[PDB]
This record gives sequence, structure tokens and C-alpha cells, in this order.
Amino acid sequence: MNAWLQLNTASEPMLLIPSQALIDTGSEQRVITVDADGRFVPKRVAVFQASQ
Amino acid sequence: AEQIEEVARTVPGVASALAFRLEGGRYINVEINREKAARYGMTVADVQLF
Repeated sequence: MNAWLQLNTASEPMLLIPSQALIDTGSEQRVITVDADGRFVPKRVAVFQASQ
Repeated sequence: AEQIEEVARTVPGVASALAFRLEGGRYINVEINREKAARYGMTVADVQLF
């Protein structure tokens, strides 16, 4: 009979943000930051991997 | 157009390009490797079905 095996694996410690947060244009990786005062300031990041 | 806009704002009258109005579409490209697919016996079309 069939059996489904779900796997969970720990990765390297990294900066973690939600996927809805990452804007990907295939040349630049940015996220809109909410500065102290409330000033929306975009910032470039470097993606590693993603899941879940 | 880009290079025409350059010679556009150098003659009596205001100007603006267009090459920028016509951008902003986001894509995820599945670029099939014929050699890779061939290995598993699949043809370009076969991979495309998925």
C-alpha cells in the first residue's frame, strides 16, 4: 500500500523573511522596509533558498 | 526611440519616450534543456506538458 513521507530538514542559520515580502525581478532582489518614522524605504537583499 | 528622445529634447518642444511605458511584466521562464530531456527520453514537447 502507498505511503507518503514528508521530510523536514534544518538548514544553515540565515536571515528569514516571509515570501510575500520578497520582490523578485530576476535581476534585483528587494524588500520594502518600514523605517523608524514610518518611512517606506526599499532595500536590496540576496536570496539564498526558500520553502514553506 | 531611446536615441530619438535624446535628439527630441534638443529642438523647440517638449518630449518623452515610450520604451519605458511598455515594461513591467513579470515572468518565470521554464527554459527546456534538449540534451537534459533527451537523456530521460522526453522531447521538448513532453517536458512542456507539465
